[PDB]
Amino acid sequence: AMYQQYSPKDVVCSWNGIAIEGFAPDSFLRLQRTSPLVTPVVGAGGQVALTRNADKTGTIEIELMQTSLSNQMLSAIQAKQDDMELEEDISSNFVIYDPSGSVLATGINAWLQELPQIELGRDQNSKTWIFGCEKLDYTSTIP
Amino acid sequence: PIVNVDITLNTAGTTREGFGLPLFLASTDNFEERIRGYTSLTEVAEDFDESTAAYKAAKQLWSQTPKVTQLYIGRRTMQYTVSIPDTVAEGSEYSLTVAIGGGVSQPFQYTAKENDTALIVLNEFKSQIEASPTIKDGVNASVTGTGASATMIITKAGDNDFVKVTSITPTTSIAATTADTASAALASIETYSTDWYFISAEDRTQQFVLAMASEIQARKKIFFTANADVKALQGTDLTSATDVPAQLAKSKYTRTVCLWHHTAEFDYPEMAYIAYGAPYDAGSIAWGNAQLTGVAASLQPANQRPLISIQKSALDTRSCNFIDLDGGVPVVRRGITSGGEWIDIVRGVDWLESDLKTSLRDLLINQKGGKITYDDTGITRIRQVIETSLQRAVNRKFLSTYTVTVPKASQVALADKKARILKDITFHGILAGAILDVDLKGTVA
Repeated sequence: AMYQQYSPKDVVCSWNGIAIEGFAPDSFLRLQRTSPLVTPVVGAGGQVALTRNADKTGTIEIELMQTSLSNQMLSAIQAKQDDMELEEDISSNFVIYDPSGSVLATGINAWLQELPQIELGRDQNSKTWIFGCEKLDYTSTIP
Repeated sequence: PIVNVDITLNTAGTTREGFGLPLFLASTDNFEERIRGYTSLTEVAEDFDESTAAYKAAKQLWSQTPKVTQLYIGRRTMQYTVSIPDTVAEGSEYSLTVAIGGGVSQPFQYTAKENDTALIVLNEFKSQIEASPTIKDGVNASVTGTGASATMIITKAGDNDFVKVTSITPTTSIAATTADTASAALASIETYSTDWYFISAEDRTQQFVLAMASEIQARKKIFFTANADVKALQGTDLTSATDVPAQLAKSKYTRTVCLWHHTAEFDYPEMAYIAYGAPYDAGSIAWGNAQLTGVAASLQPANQRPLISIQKSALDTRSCNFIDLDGGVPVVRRGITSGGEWIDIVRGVDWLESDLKTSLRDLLINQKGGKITYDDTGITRIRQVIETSLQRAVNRKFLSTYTVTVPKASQVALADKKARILKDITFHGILAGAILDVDLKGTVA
């Protein structure tokens, strides 16, 4: 009859031991796998053979308010990570706590990919951070 | 000098850092402290001679392809029983030199003569020691003697934890024996440091080994031991066997590893087995099919030939370890602890804890600027760090999957929030096995 309520104030995203707080007014999280699950190859005679793709990589895009503090805590993290050697790990699990079940995925071995594009104006423009993933696991409540 | 170049004719050795460091509880008071670390065999040789058990264990440890960064040597509290068997005037009957802790020596001189028996001279030595004001505070004396026998037992009394009464000259018939159970030795060792993982002991008595394993099982460390009891090879029914390797299996001590080798007592081969997996990251290694350099197969006590299949079956039934001879290559087999648990599984479980503890301590210490509020955000950060540690475990090919369940902020009682503590977090993991044996068939037609 009625599905679960979706409260965006209860959604908490945490990466690298810090919590990313302060979300853009309109859209603040986007998870997408870089490749489809299967790609069917249709022969000239009409026969179909599936090709089950082996790439589970996804990209996580998160938007924060222009003046949010997290924007200046991820910048410091990125600056510290740049100075690191190659042998040190620069990735950690991207954890999303959503009691509504609206989100399905947790980023496995997520890493920072793109810095936000800074834009200033008479109005406020959000900053869009982009994260990678090793395997964007879609979990389910149903066992 | 612009370029300082030194060329030596010594072969290069490789040192690797793994999880855990070995500790060897000896029975020698060469040093005054309880635990002293050594970084090579040469450093061990500076305080120990080639005939000491500690030097033998160190030599066995450092005969592997990696090096094992450091080795800790533990000292047991040892008592002394001074005897006399002679009783002849004064001559010298002296030079006891009860050292005691701190650094005092206060040696001893010729006690007496004139119809004086070992009882009289030993009682005089006890009285002289009690008279001196640098040793009576921390050293206790007890002249049981019981007539001619004349047993003069000395031991540490108070704060002074070091006692050494070595005496030159045939005049004094000193002895040196350990006077602590497994509990006393372990408590004394842990009072000094607790950053060691592998533990092995010089003492090979059945009672001490059994108690030591019993007390290790309650802790987060692994006890490595060796044995050369023939009765271990004879029986196959467990209830029937009552030797050291047997009761360990009977008691199900998952935290002890027993390796049956014919060179027990005299030598300590389990140190090489420790060094096999010590310098490698815990969980990613398979302790089963191990090749040890310089260690021969488990020879038979009588004919000095490798064991027959029946004896190996008996040892397997006792959940021990033996150095099998596969086609002429001496390989440690079954890599298992007394109790059926794989060594790598136990070490990996201990390492996971050490890693979860380290990661959460890193999160919870570096919060100098502010605080981690008890709302959902703090719980989410803690859960993320836990999941990161578990993913570190998975990437090592120790685990396969994992689930983490954390409580909501509204389901935590006020009693907990007051004590600023977070409880009842649960996580699960699924291991990934390793292959150690192959089953084969054949047709040929």
